[PDB]
Amino acid sequence: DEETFEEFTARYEKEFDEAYDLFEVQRVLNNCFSYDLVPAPAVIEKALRAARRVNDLPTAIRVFEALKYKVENEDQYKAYLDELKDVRQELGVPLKEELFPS
Amino acid sequence: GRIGESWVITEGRRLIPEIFQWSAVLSVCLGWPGAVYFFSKARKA
Amino acid sequence: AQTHALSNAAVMDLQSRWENMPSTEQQDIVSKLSERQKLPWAQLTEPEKQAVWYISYGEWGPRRPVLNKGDSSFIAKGVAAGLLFSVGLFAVVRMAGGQDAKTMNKEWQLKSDEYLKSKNANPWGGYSQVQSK
Amino acid sequence: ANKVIQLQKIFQSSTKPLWWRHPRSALYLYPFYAIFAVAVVTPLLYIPNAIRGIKAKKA
Amino acid sequence: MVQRWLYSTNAKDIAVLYFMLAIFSGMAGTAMSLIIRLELAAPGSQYLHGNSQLFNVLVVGHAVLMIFFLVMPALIGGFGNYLLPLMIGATDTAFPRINNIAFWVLPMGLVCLVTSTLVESGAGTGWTVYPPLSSIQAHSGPSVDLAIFALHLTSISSLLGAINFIVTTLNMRTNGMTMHKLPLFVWSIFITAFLLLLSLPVLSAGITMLLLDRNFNTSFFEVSGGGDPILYEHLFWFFGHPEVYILIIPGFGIISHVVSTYSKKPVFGEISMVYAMASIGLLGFLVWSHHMYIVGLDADTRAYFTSATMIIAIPTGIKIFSWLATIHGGSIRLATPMLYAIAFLFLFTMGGLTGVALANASLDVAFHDTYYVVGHFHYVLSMGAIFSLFAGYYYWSPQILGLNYNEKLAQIQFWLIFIGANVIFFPMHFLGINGMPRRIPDYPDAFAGWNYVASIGSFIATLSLFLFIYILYDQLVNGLNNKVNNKSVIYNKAPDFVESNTIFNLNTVKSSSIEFLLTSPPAVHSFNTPAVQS
Amino acid sequence: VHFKDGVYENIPFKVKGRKTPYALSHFGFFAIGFAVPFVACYVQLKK
Amino acid sequence: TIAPITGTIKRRVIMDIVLGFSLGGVMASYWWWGFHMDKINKREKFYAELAERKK
Ligand code: HEA
Ligand code: HEA
Ligand SMILES: CCCCCCCCCCCCCCCC(=O)OC[C@H](COP(=O)(O)OCCN)OC(=O)CCCCCCCCCCCCCCC
Ligand SMILES: CCCCCCCCCCCCCCCC(=O)OC[C@H](COP(=O)(O)OCCN)OC(=O)CCCCCCCCCCCCCCC
Ligand SMILES: CCCCCCCCCCCCCCCC(=O)OC[C@H](COP(=O)(O)OCCN)OC(=O)CCCCCCCCCCCCCCC
Ligand SMILES: [Ca+2]
Ligand SMILES: [Cu+2]
Ligand SMILES: [Mg+2]
Repeated sequence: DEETFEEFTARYEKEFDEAYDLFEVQRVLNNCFSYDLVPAPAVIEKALRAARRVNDLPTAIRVFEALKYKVENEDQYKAYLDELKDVRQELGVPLKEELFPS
Repeated sequence: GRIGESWVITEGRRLIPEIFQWSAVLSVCLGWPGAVYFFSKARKA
Repeated sequence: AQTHALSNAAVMDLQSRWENMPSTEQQDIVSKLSERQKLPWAQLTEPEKQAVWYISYGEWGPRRPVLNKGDSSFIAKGVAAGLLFSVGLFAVVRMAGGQDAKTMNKEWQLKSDEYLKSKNANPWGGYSQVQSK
Repeated sequence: ANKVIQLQKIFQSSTKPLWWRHPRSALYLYPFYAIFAVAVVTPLLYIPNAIRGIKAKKA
Repeated sequence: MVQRWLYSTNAKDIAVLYFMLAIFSGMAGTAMSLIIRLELAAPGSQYLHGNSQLFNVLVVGHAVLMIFFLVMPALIGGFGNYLLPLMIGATDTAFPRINNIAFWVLPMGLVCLVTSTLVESGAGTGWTVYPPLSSIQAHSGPSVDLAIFALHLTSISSLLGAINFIVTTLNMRTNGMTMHKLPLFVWSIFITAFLLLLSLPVLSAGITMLLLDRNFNTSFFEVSGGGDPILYEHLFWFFGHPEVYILIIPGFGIISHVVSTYSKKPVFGEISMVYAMASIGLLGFLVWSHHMYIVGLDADTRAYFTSATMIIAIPTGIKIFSWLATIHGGSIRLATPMLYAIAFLFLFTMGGLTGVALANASLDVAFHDTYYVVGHFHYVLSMGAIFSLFAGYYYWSPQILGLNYNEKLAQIQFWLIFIGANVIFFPMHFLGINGMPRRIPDYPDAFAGWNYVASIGSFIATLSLFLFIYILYDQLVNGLNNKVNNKSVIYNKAPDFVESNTIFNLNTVKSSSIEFLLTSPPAVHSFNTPAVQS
Repeated sequence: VHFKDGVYENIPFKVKGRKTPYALSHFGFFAIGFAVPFVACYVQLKK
Repeated sequence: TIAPITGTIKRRVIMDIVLGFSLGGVMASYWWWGFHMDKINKREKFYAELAERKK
């Protein structure tokens, strides 16, 4: 059966809350982003929480880098990274483009 | 909703290069013997 | 957790020198960075963040691509060398061949065209067989 | 004659190849090897006369 | 080492022996093809001094060699006997002595084919061995008998390997494997084994009737006697079109695997792929008389056979579109098996569309025995079997040999055989549609231009083959070196775009098939405990 | 039965421990494979 | 907030499908209406001239 968008959101919130080490955080994020939809910002917020809980920085940068390669415009990336501004400020992860300035 | 430029714009800007590149690639892959006939003696040139 | 910071002598420009660092120094840097991970991530310096990102997702090892930066030109030059070498070999074994047919002449094929025009063969297409010199 | 149990013992208790494990194995195996060698040497030997044109003389 | 290779009874040693004999005979078939195309470069007897009999003999040698001694041993024998026990988790295939006698009955078929070529005149009858041309009144001498015995020995090999494959994949699956949970190459070689088992009887019947006409004065096919030569055409093509589907369907197995493993997403509707392969296999045996639209069949018979032949365009279209659906939306890692898969897709679609234009019995008036049909069949045979073979080799040879091959040389080899095969087989459609007949050593001199450009293409194809057998040498002497430097591709699947490199290194092979988690070169008897599956 | 296994024990020929070079046998195999039809053409043209 | 952005691949597939059918239809419309119609116009012109010289 096909999942609606909010059902997807609830399922990946529950999955990222239940993930317990780094293999599970990267697995949940891999098959989180391998659908035909950019995940809701609550799911990305739970992804950054779950990458913090397993004490691994660069996957929490890979959240935003995969969001950049996943989202369709250059403006929806701005809409995402300004709606995750306080979360990214609290955890303190950089974007990849402001980490490697070129 | 509909943040950003429309899907028409942001997929036409990907497709319009690819139409010309596909036409070039297939016109090489199918119309290569035209060059041999063109340089050939049976065109009387 | 760990001490103050990874030194710049041991972490700066980690992209240029990851693949030349010996495996022991790789393992020790990876261990100290994993100990630095548990601190609140504001306290990481910028070469540390670049080193951690290149260690996890840099274009080395398993993320090394199929063709590394000179291979596309080498395969283009290789297929061009193959085409030129093969038509050279065709010219050689063609030169060691039999004589041409006696009907492969311009003047023979003009008379063939003359006969076909007298019979008005191929009226809306082409009837001329010339093709040779 | 019901040699099945005795031949099970002989066949399982043997470090020989399976065609050699019976006590009567050489009695088949030596003339078969000689006859096989002759029968695969000779028609290969008649190939030069086949590709040369020399048919067999009717004598 | 006498035991392990001569007295062999495990499937992998039989498989590498099958592959060695296949590639030896494929080198010989390519040489005969080069000589054919060399003689067909310019009109007039260029290299063979007259002697159209030798040209016809090389035509049947090239045809029977490339079909019955390269593609069928390679695809069926080597790839089946390596992966079919492996990809189902079987220990060693049931009846392994039948598996050994099939291989060892092949190269003596090669021996008697070569001696048919050497004896009094040679078989100059075409690869179809049509009477009364192949009868004793037109072909005296023992040559066509030895070609018939070559076909009989390779028929024994194909049938016995087909029996072996059927009961191996039916009886000896692992414990978790239902028939629905099988891979597509295993399903492909299963369906191919069934078509071999149901086709090779009619070939053996027609060929032994030909032999009985030739040497025992009987008349199955002699008109002076009441016999009818069209009976041989019916029998041989009831073998013959199932045979060409037998040759193509292992390619349909290999391409699913290399496409799914280099797009990093599973096959689109895999059970529909099983149904489409089985539908093609069932629909082969009903279309066999499209090869003889010329003999004077009834109009209702030809109107049937064009519809029956056209119906097979639908499942092959389902397969060719599900491959596009597998490649769509994935992450393409363009290694050389993926290059051979993409080139297979495009060039097999072109050959199939020329075949659809050939399916019509009103147009096969205009195209029968022209070079248009050799365009069609060299397209589907050459691309869909040689590109499938090269994709299977560059796909499974690092695993079954432990030695990685040079990748830059592999891509120049692919590109050279791509443009060379295109340059040789594209003007054949022009020569055919302008009316150049088939199996001629010489032509009217209006065909010389396209014959020249195709004969130019043949040297490109032979250069790509010489390069490939250099890649074999370089793989065999510097494989471990190729692993340790950056001259090859170690990992067929890159990390996904979230996956760390150490997280990858703990899980470095992510396949839906057994064969890639086996050790490089695998254990001589692996699967001690059976491979479990949910 | 238990044979040896490893990198070069999977194949009939002998590559590493070898008196002659491997390239000798590896290209002589494909060379006689490529030259079988030339033997055939020579015999048929001599006839 | 962010409205749910879903289904880019479906729109992309139907756009690629209709662009491929229209591209192939442009190829085939050129094939028929140029090449086949040109050959048929040459043949019909020859048979018109032939019937005229038969009058
Ligand atoms: C297996 C099918 C097959 C393949 C691949 C080929 C490939 C080639 N063939 Fe042929 N051919 C036939 C099957 C095939 N042919 C048949 C059935 C006939 C009918 C005879 C008749 O009608 O009477 C025929 C006849 C035929 C004709 C028609 C002649 C005529 O009747 O007038 C010509 C014309 O040029 C030709 C030449 C070639 C050439 C130059 C290639 C080139 O493509 C050669 C280049 C190919 C390679 C370089 C292959 C790679 C080599 C390998 C060894 C594979 C290695 C890979 C692994 C081992 C994994 N062959
Ligand atoms: C590789 C083996 C192979 C395969 C797969 C085929 C596939 C087909 N062949 Fe062919 N054929 C041969 C090997 C093969 N053939 C050989 C060796 C000969 C010569 C024998 C001799 O002369 O001795 C021959 C000759 C031959 C003849 C005899 C002509 C003659 O001798 O006068 C005919 C006639 O119907 C034919 C037709 C077809 C058709 C319709 C298919 C179809 O199965 C093709 C299916 C594929 C497609 C249709 C394309 C993919 C589909 C799509 C892209 C979807 C869209 C398509 C449509 C809507 C149509 N081919
Ligand atoms: C004669 C009739 C046939 C003509 C064929 C075309 C003519 C050209 C012949 C080949 C020239 C050699 C070029 C080498 C290119 C190279 O070097 O490739 C290097 C590229 C780029 O590499 P990169 O971006 O990673 O960076 C490298 C720089 N740092 O990677 C690739 O391989 C991808 C390109 C190949 C795509 C797959 C094609 C597979 C066969 C398709 C069959 C046809 C399908 C399409 C039909 C419409
Ligand atoms: C005749 C047309 C078809 C020809 C053959 C197809 C082309 C071959 C290549 C296919 C590549 C893509 C396949 C993978 C895509 C996929 O698998 O997508 C999967 C998605 C899933 O959707 P979901 O999540 O809503 O449902 C989940 C539960 N099913 O389904 C789709 O996208 C639907 C696409 C509909 C396509 C309609 C086509 C309309 C145009 C028809 C032709 C019109 C011509 C007009 C000319 C002027
Ligand atoms: C040919 C010249 C040989 C010279 C030998 C001189 C002997 C002096 C001592 C030298 C050392 C010993 C040499 C003997 C060892 C030897 O070389 O193996 C001997 C064998 C044959 O031997 P034979 O019976 O003809 O030899 C007569 C004397 N006994 O060769 C070969 O199989 C050559 C095989 C070519 C390589 C094929 C490459 C392709 C393989 C693909 C495999 C992967 C498959 C993957 C898909 C399933
Ligand atoms: Ca000629
Ligand atoms: Cu057919
Ligand atoms: Mg015919």
